[PDB]
Amino acid sequence: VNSFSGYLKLTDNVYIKNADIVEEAKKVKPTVVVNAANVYLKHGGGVAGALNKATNNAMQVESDDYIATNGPLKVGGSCVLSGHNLAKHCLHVVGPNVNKGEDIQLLKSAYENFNQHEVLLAPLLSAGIFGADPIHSLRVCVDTVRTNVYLAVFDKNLYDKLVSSFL
Ligand SMILES: CCc1c[nH]c2ncnc(NN3C(=O)CC[C@H]3c3ccccc3)c12
Repeated sequence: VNSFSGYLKLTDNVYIKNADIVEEAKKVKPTVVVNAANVYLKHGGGVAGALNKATNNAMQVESDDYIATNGPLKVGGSCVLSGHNLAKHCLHVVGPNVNKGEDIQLLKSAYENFNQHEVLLAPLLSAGIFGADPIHSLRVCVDTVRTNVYLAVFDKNLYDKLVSSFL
C-alpha cells in the first residue's frame, strides 16, 4: 500500500489521474518525481519550469552544477538529482523533441529509465510542448515501464480522452 489516492488503474502497474504533478508531489512527497527535462537541464517551461519554480529555483541551481561537471544528458537518458521540497529524488528524463527532428523511437528508451525505480510519480514524456502525441506516449509508457508508475496529466480534455480510449 502507498499514499497515491484517486488514480484510475490502466494496467497491473500503470495508474493515471487528472492532476498537476507539482501539487501531487507536494501532497504525496514521493520517493521519485520524474521531470520532463531537456538535455541541458534548463528548466524554463512546461513541467520542468513548473517543478523548478516550486523549488524556488533550487532545482536549477543544482542542475547547473550537474551540467558543469558532467555535460549534457543524452536524448532518451536521465539522471537522478534531489527532489528538494517535492520528493526525495527527481529523475530528470529526456524524451525526444520531435520539433528538433529527434527520433520518436527514443521515447521508449526514455521510459526505460523508469524501470530503475520501484515507484514513481511522472508526467507523460514528450507530450505538451515537446510536441508528441500524448495518446502515443501513454501506449509506450504502458508497454515499456514495468515498475509502478503514477501518471499526472494536467490537461482535462487530453486526460478525458486518454483513459476513455486506452485499450
Ligand atoms: C505543463 C503544465 C503542467 C503543470 N503541471 C503539470 N503536471 C502534469 N502534466 C502537465 N502537463 N502535461 C500534459 O497535460 C500532457 C503532457 C504534459 C507536459 C509535459 C512537459 C511539458 C508540457 C506539458 C503539467
